[PDB]
Amino acid sequence: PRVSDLKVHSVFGTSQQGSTIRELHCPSGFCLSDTDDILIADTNNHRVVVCGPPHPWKIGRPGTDDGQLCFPRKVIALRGEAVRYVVLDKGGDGKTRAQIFEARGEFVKRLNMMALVPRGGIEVSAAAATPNGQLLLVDTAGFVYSIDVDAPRVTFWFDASTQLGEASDVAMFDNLIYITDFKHHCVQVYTSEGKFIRKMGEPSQTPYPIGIDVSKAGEVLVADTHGNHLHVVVFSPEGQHIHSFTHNEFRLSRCVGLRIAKSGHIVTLCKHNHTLFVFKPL
Ligand SMILES: [Mg+2]
Ligand SMILES: [Mg+2]
Ligand SMILES: [Mg+2]
Repeated sequence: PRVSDLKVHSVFGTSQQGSTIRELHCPSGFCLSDTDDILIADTNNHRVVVCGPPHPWKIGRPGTDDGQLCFPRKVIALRGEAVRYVVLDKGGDGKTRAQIFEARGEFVKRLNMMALVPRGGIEVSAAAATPNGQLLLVDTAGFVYSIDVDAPRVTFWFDASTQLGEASDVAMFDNLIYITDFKHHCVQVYTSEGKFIRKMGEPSQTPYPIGIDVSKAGEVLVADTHGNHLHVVVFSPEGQHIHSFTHNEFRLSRCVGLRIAKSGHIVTLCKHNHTLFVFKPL
């Protein structure tokens, strides 16, 4: 039986940069919500866009005071009693800032933690939500953190730098943390105690990976645009290559992230053409 290519289902954006409520400008991250809504860190509009409703809406006003956003890069939905959103952006000191917003966009608090003001600085290369509602971060030093935003507290952290060249995305499923390695063309897999388990993929299968997610059955999906077409490569939970899907309808480059929706639709963000793309289930 034949297997289909990737096919576009829906979009947010116009394939060109803009400042209007239907457009993005150099967007740098996104997340799924508990509904069909998708939130986008719309970097050069200094806002988070919420798409999904007939009329999109936005979180934040531009700036560096509490509740304002400045070059937001990542947005993470934390599952719990109610959904809350972490936004990572640039603070007034030019360094990483983390803020918490509630489900309808109101500012809650700035996340102030020792882990966010280290001497060495913190540049976040990947962020996701853990299954239990924690914020999962990977930094450019190779440190991996799981953060309870309420205490706030680092509940666990470890050093991935022996194996990890450069993180581009991260996902957690069960007790395992999967990090796409943009430098080594593979996925690095760890336990939450920091034990390295295995790598998945290789240059011939997962070149320059930019996104990862894990399906409800534990299959690992890894996205790249090497050669200027989106590819989604599927691995079994043990790392066996299953199938590589290609998007042939049009060219894409400089994509960021990957998420599987509950319905199976596949989501990535194209920074190059300022557009979020949703594809039919694989
Ligand atoms: Mg304009
Ligand atoms: Mg225009
Ligand atoms: Mg992902």
